[PDB]
Amino acid sequence: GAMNSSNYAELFNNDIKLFVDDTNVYRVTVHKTFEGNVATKAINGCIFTLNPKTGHLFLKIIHTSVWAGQKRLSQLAKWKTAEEVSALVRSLPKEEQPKQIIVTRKAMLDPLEVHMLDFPNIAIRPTELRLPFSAAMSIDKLSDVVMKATEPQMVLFNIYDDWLDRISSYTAFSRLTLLLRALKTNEESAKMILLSDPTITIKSYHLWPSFTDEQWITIESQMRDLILTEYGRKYNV
Amino acid sequence: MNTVPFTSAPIEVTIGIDQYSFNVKENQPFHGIKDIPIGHVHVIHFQHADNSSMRYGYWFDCRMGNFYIQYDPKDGLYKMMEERDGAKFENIVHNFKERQMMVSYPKIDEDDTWYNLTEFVQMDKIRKIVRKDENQFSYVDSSMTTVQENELSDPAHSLNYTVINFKSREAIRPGHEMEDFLDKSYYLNTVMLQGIFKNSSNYFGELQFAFLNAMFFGNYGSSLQWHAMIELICSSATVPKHMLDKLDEILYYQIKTLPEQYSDILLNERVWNICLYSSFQKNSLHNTEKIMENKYPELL
Ligand SMILES: NCC(=O)N1CCc2sccc2C1
Ligand SMILES: NCC(=O)N1CCc2sccc2C1
Repeated sequence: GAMNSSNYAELFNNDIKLFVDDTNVYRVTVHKTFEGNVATKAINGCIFTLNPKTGHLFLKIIHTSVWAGQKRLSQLAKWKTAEEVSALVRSLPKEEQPKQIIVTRKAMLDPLEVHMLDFPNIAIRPTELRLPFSAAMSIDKLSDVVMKATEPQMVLFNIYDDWLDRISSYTAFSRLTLLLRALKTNEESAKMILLSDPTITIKSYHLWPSFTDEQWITIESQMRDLILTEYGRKYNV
Repeated sequence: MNTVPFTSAPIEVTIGIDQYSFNVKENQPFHGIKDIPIGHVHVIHFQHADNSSMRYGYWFDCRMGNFYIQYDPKDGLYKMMEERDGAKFENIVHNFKERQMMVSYPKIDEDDTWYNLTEFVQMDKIRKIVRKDENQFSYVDSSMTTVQENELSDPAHSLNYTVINFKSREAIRPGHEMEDFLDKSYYLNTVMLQGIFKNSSNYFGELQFAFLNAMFFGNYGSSLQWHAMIELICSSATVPKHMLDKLDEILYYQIKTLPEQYSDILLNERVWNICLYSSFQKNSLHNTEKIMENKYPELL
């Protein structure tokens, strides 16, 4: 069934699973026309498909050309997402294929289910969690590769950098979701927190700074402050 | 005009014959129904006074044999049987008519309801949905499950309706996933109509049979079949214009005949609101939409 706080440890067991987020697949800017009407201009987007146990982010870049001449784009985006996820699964060796795919928005269930009719034994599931994966385009290196793409392209990232060398996948996912929740509630503050100290750097092959265990506790603490505050500044409490 | 005689009526029972129903008291001197119109299928059905559980009955066509009803005290129900000796049967029926022990099929002459509900229903097709080939007539009751139901437990006693499933490989062409799921014309016109049913008369025949089994026996699997067959047409952007015109008429008379006090269970809100207000054919069912709005504006 659906995924929630009750069955939260299942994410880190040994059954292969992928989260799919489609929030950033169809992205637009809205603007005025010379005639004073309103139009949209599409910009590049991405499918966010993540193995929560390993940190494996399969980032499929959706180039604006995929929309040319198409109608009902927000609906097509969901089916485009499902077609790409199905293609990804088919490209993996049988022993790497997921046993479950969890979608972050329920509108993806039927499109993905239909594209995966050939995989009766892969479970397609929703979730009751409010996962902050939409903030993925607030990660600078991810945003940069999406916006520079001139054609469809799949980019492979580890969203945990090297963390699994020191921490478990439960703790890494918890840190990720904390960082992304912060970025989503106050991007400017979140980012000031992460790069305030010039001496801490991001390795060329990493997404996040190289923080000591001790510096992560301070960082993680600073992110929880932000999320509480901005909830006051937003709820006057 | 043909006759379904009864040997006797040993247990108090409500008897229905097509859309009409009448009560018979325990051991009342009842010997059947006469004046049954030739040229249509018919259904004779039963609800015992003691046990309102299990409505059951028999689909039959008097052109295909001489049939009578006889209570079986071992199995505890009124059983349809065929009499092969034609001279024996005529003589029995003639004696019961002379003593006036049979009620009369009360067909108002202006009344086309039963024709409009069974227009496309054939006994030969009924018999393939209801398998029991040593009999010319077909038993149905409230509890019988459908083939697709058993896929989600006795096959001999199943209703073998055509399985329809919108998220299936039969329904969805590789590479046309979005197209075929949002517009089911392929599945309607090519898979089902051309492939399985051959023509729309056979499709409409199964649809009408499913509704009647839902309405007369409260057969839940039949109600699911009826709604699915409606939904597949309403969800197809491309449907022959004659099929849409006939569908509107079919559904009109089904909605018209439905008991008001059963509409809450026999009608699926989601299907009807989608078919009438969201689907490709939202504008194609004028008679059906008008009677639904005047008779069940609540459901909507
Ligand atoms: N340590 C290897 C690693 O992290 N990878 C490589 C394989 C894949 S597939 C998607 C992302 C990645 C990231
Ligand atoms: N429902 C009233 C009633 O008792 N009726 C009318 C219907 C039929 S059909 C044959 C006899 C009867 C007797």
